[PDB]
Amino acid sequence: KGEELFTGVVPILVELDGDVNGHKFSVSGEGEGDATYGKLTLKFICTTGKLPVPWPTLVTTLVQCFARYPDHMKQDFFKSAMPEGYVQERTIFFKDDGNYKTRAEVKFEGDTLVNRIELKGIDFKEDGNILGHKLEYNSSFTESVLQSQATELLQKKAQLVSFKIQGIMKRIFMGANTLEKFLSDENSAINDTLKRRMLSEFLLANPHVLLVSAIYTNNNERVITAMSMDSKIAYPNTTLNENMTNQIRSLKSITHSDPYYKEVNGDKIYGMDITLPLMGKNAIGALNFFLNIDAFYTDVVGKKKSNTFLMGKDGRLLINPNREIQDKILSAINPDRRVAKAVEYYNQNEAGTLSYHSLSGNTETFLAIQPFDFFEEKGNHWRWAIGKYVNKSLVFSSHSNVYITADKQKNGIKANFKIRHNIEDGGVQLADHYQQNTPIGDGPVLLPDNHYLSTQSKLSKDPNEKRDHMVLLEFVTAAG
Repeated sequence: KGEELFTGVVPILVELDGDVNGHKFSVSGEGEGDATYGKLTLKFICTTGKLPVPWPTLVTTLVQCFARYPDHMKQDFFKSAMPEGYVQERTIFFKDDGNYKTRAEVKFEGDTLVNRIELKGIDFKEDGNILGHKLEYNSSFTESVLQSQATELLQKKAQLVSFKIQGIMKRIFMGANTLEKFLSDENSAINDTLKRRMLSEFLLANPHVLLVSAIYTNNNERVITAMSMDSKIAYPNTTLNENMTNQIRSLKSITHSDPYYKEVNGDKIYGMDITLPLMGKNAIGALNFFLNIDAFYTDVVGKKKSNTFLMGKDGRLLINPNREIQDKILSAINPDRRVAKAVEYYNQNEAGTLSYHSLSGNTETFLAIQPFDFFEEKGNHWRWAIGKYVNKSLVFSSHSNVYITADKQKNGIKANFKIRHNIEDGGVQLADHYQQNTPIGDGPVLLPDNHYLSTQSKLSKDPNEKRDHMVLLEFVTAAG
């Protein structure tokens, strides 16, 4: 198949042997490609010293075997040939200057995908744009002064709310203590009308609790429920289940359920049940209440819409400004696998920050997460977290649509596209790309129909790298 190889993160290795008007140069590269989202993160260094040409000119040459091919896209010669290897040849003509001629072998060497390049450049003008180094590098602070301090503030705020949320729950469990004592009293003369009052007060003191129930499994098998509506307490006549009974007889310590939507009063209220056993010496019943998680909305998000969420086990979204995503796993909805670091902070109970990219588009959200236990006695199992995030638009350096057409004669594919390089204090230098891709050996390729690769590239710099270098974030999505 070939596509099977590209199912997660694959290590990238790049090697370039280069001559440009007699100027010989060598470039080595390393990184990782994930062809699920079609993301590549690569770093290149110049092993020969100073690059004779500007780094932006080498991006297209310095791995489309990845790329996010939609399902609509039948599928993808790049992958079909990867069991072995394909040859990517290009000529790149620079307007009013020389041309690059390029030959690339793209072959799996072990588990690492290795791009091995020969590059020849002739007819270039010394003191021109390329050899005279007059091109821009980046997309015309921020990550330091703003991003760090922004995330820094995020955590103090995430801690501040955390305290509050532990406050509410402290009051609720405290009320549940008093009710347990009262309800665990098996005295005949304590009528139900008086149990209903004690149930009502617990609710009245805690409006984050929708519902409460005294369940008895001893001899007078019954359930006394009070439910809090709109300034109204009512007493529904709940019936006992043979499964719920015996399970209550078996309960020994306080527990909770997984969050769910309670289908009550024609409404979907998100929450969990908290069950406390009433006594436990070989178990009169249980005090259970339904914690209304929806009621913490203003406590977590705020009175105004803000970038804050409440997170439960396995990074479930308990509270989130976007209601349509509630009760969904954070890792599930977001592609960037760096989002899994949130659930680790959660489980560790250690506050920390994490960064993740948006889909295959252009946005990086900086997240702070603040775990906390909302019930300390039992213990792991009683932990939430608050995430305060900051979404930022990611300005890319280059964009171009690589129109790829099937060949036939060479059981391969062909493509043509233009790249526009910005000049320092000036205008634009166009590079016409012409691309030929054929396989190395015998075997069935997958000759496509007619489609374009929406490539996107960001060029950053490593502050610690001591040699001429280039770091690269690419987003290669297929569409047509």
